[PDB]
Amino acid sequence: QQKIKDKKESVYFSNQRAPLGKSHDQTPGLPKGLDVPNTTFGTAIIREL
Amino acid sequence: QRECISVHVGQAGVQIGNACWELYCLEHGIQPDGQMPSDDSFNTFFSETGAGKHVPRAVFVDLEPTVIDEVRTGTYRQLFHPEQLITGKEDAANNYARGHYTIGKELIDLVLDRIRKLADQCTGLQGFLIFHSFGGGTGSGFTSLLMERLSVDYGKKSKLEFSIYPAPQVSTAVVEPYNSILTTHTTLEHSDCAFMVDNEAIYDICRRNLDIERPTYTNLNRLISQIVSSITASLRFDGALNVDLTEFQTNLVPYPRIHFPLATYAPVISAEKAYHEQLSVAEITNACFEPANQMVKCDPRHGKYMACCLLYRGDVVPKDVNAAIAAIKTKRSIQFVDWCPTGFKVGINYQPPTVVPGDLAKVQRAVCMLSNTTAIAEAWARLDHKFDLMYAKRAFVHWYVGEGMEEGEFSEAREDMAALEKDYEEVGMDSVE
Amino acid sequence: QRECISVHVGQAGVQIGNACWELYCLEHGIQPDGQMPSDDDSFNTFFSETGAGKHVPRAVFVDLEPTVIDEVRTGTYRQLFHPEQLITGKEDAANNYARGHYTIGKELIDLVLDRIRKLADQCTGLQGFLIFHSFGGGTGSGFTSLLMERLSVDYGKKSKLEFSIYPAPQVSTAVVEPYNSILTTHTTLEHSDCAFMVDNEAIYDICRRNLDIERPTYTNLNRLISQIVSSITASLRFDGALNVDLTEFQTNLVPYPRIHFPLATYAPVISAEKAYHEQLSVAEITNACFEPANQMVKCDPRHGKYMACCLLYRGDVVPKDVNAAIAAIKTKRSIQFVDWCPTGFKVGINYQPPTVVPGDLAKVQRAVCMLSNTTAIAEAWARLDHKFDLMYAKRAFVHWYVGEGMEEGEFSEAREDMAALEKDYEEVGMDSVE
Amino acid sequence: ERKGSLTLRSHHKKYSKPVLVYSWNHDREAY
Amino acid sequence: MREIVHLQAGQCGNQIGAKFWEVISDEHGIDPTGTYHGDSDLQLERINVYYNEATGGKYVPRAVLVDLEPGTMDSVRSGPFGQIFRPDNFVFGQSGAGNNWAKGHYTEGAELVDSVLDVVRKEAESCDCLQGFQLTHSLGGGTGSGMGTLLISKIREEYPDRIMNTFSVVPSPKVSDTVVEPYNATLSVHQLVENTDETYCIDNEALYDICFRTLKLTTPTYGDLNHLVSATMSGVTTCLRFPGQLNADLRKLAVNMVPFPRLHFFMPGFAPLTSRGSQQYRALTVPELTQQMFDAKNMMAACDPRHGRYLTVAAVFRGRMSMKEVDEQMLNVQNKNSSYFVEWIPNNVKTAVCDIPPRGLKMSATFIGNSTAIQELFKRISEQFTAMFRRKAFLHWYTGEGMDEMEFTEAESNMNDLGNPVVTRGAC
Ligand SMILES: Nc1nc2c(ncn2[C@@H]2O[C@H](COP(=O)(O)OP(=O)(O)OP(=O)(O)O)[C@@H](O)[C@H]2O)c(=O)[nH]1
Ligand SMILES: Nc1nc2c(ncn2[C@@H]2O[C@H](COP(=O)(O)OP(=O)(O)OP(=O)(O)O)[C@@H](O)[C@H]2O)c(=O)[nH]1
Ligand SMILES: Nc1nc2c(ncn2[C@@H]2O[C@H](COP(=O)(O)OP(=O)(O)O)[C@@H](O)[C@H]2O)c(=O)[nH]1
Repeated sequence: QQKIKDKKESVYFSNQRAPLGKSHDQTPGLPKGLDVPNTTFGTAIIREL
Repeated sequence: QRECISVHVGQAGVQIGNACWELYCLEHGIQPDGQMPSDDSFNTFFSETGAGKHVPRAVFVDLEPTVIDEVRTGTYRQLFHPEQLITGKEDAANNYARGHYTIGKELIDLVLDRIRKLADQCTGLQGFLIFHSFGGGTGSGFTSLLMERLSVDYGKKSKLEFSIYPAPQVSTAVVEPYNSILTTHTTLEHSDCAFMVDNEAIYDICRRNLDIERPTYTNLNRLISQIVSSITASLRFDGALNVDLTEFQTNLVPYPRIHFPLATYAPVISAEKAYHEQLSVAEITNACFEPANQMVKCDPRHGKYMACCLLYRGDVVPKDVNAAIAAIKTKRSIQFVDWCPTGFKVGINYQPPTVVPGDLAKVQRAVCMLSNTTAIAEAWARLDHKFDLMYAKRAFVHWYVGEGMEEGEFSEAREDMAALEKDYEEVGMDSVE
Repeated sequence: QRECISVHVGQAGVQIGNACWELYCLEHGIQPDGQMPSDDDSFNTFFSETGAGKHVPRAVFVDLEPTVIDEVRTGTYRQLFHPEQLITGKEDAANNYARGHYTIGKELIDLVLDRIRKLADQCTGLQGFLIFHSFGGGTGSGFTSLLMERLSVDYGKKSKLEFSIYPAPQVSTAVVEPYNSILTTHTTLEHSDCAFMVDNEAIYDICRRNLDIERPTYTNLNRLISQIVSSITASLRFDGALNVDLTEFQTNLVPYPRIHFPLATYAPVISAEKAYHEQLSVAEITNACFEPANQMVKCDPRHGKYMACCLLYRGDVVPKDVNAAIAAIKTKRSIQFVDWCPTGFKVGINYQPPTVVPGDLAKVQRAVCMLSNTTAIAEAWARLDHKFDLMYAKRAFVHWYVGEGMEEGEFSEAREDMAALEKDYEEVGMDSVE
Repeated sequence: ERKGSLTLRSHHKKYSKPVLVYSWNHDREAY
Repeated sequence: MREIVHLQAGQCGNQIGAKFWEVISDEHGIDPTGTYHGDSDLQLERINVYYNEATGGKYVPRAVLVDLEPGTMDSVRSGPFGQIFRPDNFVFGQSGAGNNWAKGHYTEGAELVDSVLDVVRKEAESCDCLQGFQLTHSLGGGTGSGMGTLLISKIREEYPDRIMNTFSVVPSPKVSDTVVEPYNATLSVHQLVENTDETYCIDNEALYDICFRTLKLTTPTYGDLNHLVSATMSGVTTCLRFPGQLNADLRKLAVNMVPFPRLHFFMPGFAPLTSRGSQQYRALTVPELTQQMFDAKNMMAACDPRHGRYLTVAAVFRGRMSMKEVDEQMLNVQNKNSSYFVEWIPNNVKTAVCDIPPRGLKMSATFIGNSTAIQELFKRISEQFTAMFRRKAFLHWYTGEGMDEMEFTEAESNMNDLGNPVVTRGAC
């Protein structure tokens, strides 16, 4: 817990834009409820007829 | 039926295999234990025994412990057959002499016996994918010995290499020019196709396109694992242009010696960078030929592409690729050699790329671009210069010559690479006759 | 089909485009987020169709300094712009044209052109480029010139218009506007096919004497500029009786290959509790265009001859009260023309009424932005010329440029090209006697 | 290396009733 | 009756033939289960041209499916009309062709060709009056190019009096789907030119020009492309399959479109082709059928008819139709663009009318052209071969499988000995 509170006090820094094994704590740059593991990306193919 | 055998040598080879197999289990549906939670797509890389407990076709051999012990102690302990995991008791210690001559013989019979045993339950064998670097002593000398003995025993089979190219600016060792020069001199006559992968370029693409300022080798190996799964996708699922390893061999290399392609991957894009793109086939084709998604740090416009093999994976219409290659072949930044009017080998698979819990994104499309080009000549020549300056006054030669290697192997390797540079220049020169 | 790419450079260009894209997102049905709320093709010009309808724009926002684009990426419209169409620098151009063209800037021009390449690749018919620069700083002058050069080299023959903020006749903000403006005009006079100007003090006056606000600020100015830009590009977006295109502007407004400098004049600038009392008919709003106080540049047009005007009516404008009003303006003897150009007043009419941002402008059913090429702007060019002469009489502020790496002699050909522009303006202003 | 049905052969095919064979006249005679 | 033995070589040939046994199966009313569920009694009268029968009314195709890799085979079995073929006829082999004509013709291709000939001997001895063999294959790549031309050689050697039809796809100028397509196409055509009687060169770029310009589609798939192939590849054998006035079998198609034995390369074309956006505005009649035939957009070979003179035109029409229209319209064509038809062959245009249109249409037609325009394709492939053969490139696997230097030069000389007669006809 001393390490958990240490990193909670330390998440005010450049640590949030350079996480040790992550990217950005990506969530504020997506829609609110989105389910990032789901929702395949890009434009799908419509395939009319 | 259409299977391939994976070999993993060295620290790099073992952790690349770790990433590749944790990708393959998620790709198929196999849990880390081995039981699939519940039809024939598995058969290429995963063998099947009683009580449905699917096992990889991989030989993990490394001459020093604790790295295989991570594998056989961690979560994927119950997936691998422990007699595949081959451990020595002495680290090769960045010496090709210790990789090829002294501690290669106590373990080469065991690893070849296991390779033969996996060849036994293989009806039509397509070939080998051997995973290493050009760095440490294990992944240099032991893979040189493996390519020699495998060319001896399975000479008609296709043998392909996944080699971590030594980083041209940082390095992780000071004898990397020696080790790389020796392993490529002794695998040039036996390797059929050697996919180069760098570390500098994967750091750069992880900072630019993956948006991680703090990446580790887990992320690095996950990107390389996506490359391996992308080229070995037609052997696994069905597709439009079902491509083969022998077809890779006949397309990616014109001459008997010019067999060092470069691998690139498109959608390397990282969640809050792809909701704003259509991810259409044209722009994901352009991303391969842009000079920043190259995964080997050599500049393409200072050279000419010999042959490009494009591997489209997922929902790809078979003819936006036609429009994209048509758009590419009119441009001037991408230059082809004059003796190769044809330039492309297109393969299309209908399986979308899976996402590992981690860095990359759930994209409906992907493409792996394997290019044989002349631009790798500068990459070879700079380490040839590095060899010449380090060898001009006999640095680090005493370990190599005193462990059992003769002196003349260094000179033979240097002359072989002078010949290789001369070949690159002769091929890159245009026609006047 | 009918799309064009917007490049927004400098702090002025970035803020102008902030209020701009603020206007266009409410022009169409696009949220601050980007999806259309709840449940035809007008979005295509300025927005794309990335899957499940996210609608990312076609802007490539550049700044050689931080914090200005960082407010955009951490405020309101932070979800709508792509993170890599907003490129930032780690230093400042610092009012130094040499530090917009050389030193800082050449490390970033590669990434800027690469993003421009990607957006151009995802376009079928790329109608043109729209550069929003400022003529006053370093970021909007030197990087603008470098951009103009490389854009002209790689994407040739395509229309490329600048919507710039011309330096004030007396007011200004900085001290090196003469140097910066003359230098970038010299560099970008032979590549930019056309360039409209607006002036800060003129917007101040038009917002103090029509908008009834006695204390406007940059947001208040930028909303009117956004309305001008939207009236220019609304015909490329919606349907009307006489559709006008970017290439059609590029041919109609510019007589000579060097004289490519029109001035904007937006009309109905009425102020909410003044708008219910006029008829707001077509004749009087045309009179408001050609009246020399609604001009968006502080340059008196009575000191000169009009060369070509493009009127862009939007709203429920009947096609031929335009005819009556243009004939009425033609008959007046103080709005004078060059004798060699009888056809002067160009009609574009759009069935799109103006859309009001919460702010100063009112609900108007008719609006125009009159675009005047005239030889009156030779006086403003001459006063900036005289400022440069007083500047360079004793080599003030030259040490920064020279110690950067700009050659000492470049001021001389900048001065010579400005003298050439003065001579071309005075030669095209004269009456034909042969 | 023969595989089942490729050892067994014939020199004449048998056809169903609504098939125009050579002996269409010959069997349609005797129907 | 006259049976037509069908042969599939290569992945391209297998998928094209799979769409063939889609299209003619639901033309002839054969369901996926193998029974007969039709509507008319006329559609079983010539069922003994593509389907052998088994016990209980199981109509099995007389198609021998050949591939060097057993994955396209499993794809065909898992396809819609997969459980229709003979299970013994799925002649596979656990090996790798690897897009090498040497590895398809002088190697395990020549090891599997014996079993392939055994099952073709099966299907040709169980007959009475055999007319021809059709092979679907790809000139580029292997398997279809490798064992395909080998199959042509052995089949024509051991039955020398039957028609050979080769529905072959050719490389396009815009792209290439394999970097050894020039080599494979040269070695394939060198064996095709003193063997076969009718070839059909079908180009993918021409297919996309058809699909994008005329059909107005945005996402054409391989089912789309091979269905366009299968339309003509069904339409050519329709006077032999269904009654009509001026019935013309494949053999007199051969004698009418072959003036000289080398010049037998054809450009196909199917032309009741309507976009869905213009189907309701279409006015389907024989004059517009010919006007959509002869424009330079609907031939499936990517080579331009405006750059040469036609030697022979053939039109197999399907549908109940008045042929005073047909006669006057083809005469209006022959006297309209007269310089694009050869003067030394008066009435170089053939007409064959079947009463029964394909299902879903009233009015259809397939167009077969023997013209000078194949010269452009031949010279392009010859230029690619000279460019990549001058510096010995992509060639050591060709040598290492048991080849010689002289075979490539003989193939190139045979390409030029094809180019010479097709340019002598351009200047008479
Ligand atoms: N993907 C991946 N690559 C690695 C990893 N570790 C090392 N490498 C690469 O391998 C090079 C040096 O390690 P190796 O060549 O694999 O060393 P080795 O083959 O195990 O031989 P020894 O050093 O004697 O143990 C480095 O330059 C890296 O580029 C890893 O953990 N993951
Ligand atoms: N309309 C509008 N004009 C502005 C704005 N900011 C600056 N300007 C004009 O631009 C001139 C100088 O600003 P810029 O040219 O944008 O300065 P810069 O691009 O930040 O360049 P540096 O100062 O070197 O960083 C001023 O005289 C203003 O007239 C703005 O936010 N809106
Ligand atoms: N029309 C059509 N052409 C195809 C299809 N599949 C592949 N092709 C063509 O076949 C060529 C490559 O096939 P190939 O390498 O010869 O397959 P292989 O014979 O098994 O080696 C490509 O150029 C494709 O254009 C298909 O389903 N339909």
